[PDB]
Amino acid sequence: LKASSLRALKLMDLSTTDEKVIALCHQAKTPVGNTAAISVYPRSIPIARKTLKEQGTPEIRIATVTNFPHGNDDIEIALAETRAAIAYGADEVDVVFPYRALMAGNEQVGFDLVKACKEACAAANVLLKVIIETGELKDEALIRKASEISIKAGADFIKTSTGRVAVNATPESARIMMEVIRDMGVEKSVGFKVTGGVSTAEDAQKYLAIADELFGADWADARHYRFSASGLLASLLKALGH
Ligand SMILES: *C/C=C/c1ccc(Cl)cc1
Repeated sequence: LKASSLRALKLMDLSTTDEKVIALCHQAKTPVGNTAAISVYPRSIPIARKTLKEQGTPEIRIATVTNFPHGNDDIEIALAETRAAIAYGADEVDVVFPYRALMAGNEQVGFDLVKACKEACAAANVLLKVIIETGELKDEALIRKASEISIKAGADFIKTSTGRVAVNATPESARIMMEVIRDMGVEKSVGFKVTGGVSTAEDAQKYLAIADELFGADWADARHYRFSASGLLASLLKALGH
């Protein structure tokens, strides 16, 4: 549990005014190590970057969100937001997939939206995570389909949830998404991010165990696995004696 907690902490995209962003940056530099990233809205990226540099943790990544949390199907808007995130200085952009469009039978727009965002990101050496909103898709077949489309369009990560709807990650939706990664043969190039549904250290251990069982215990490094959830960092630190 201590070993799993330390591992999970170093895979966290930590999310919470400039004062609150600065405090977030401070909290990411924990007594047992740095989180993988902090996650902020685009406008907060410059002050976050300044703070991370000033505290001597320039390798903590800055992730942000676009097309968020709605997952609308206007590609030009999602692309504009993604380009702005890049311009602000993001290391990673988590875009919301147009899941409502998929539920209405339109697979193509999801492909096109992800691909457009990925092209912009790749040009700037920025990682793209795609949020498929498993809690709105609900159905296993639709979760697989959104995952497949996202990967085909060049997602660097597939992410469960925005954290802004009633139902976020579950172990089953995590398993389904990681099975897609495995089944498609893309475990080298595509990571998985769990958002929500991971309150405690014990929860984090269970989610890591799924990855370990599917891929082997070395797979879930920071390029391949991330966590974000309210309260999780505090629970991990408690498990570790802080
Ligand atoms: C998946 C990322 C969610 C999120 C929400 C809110 C902020 Cl500020 C950043 C990231």
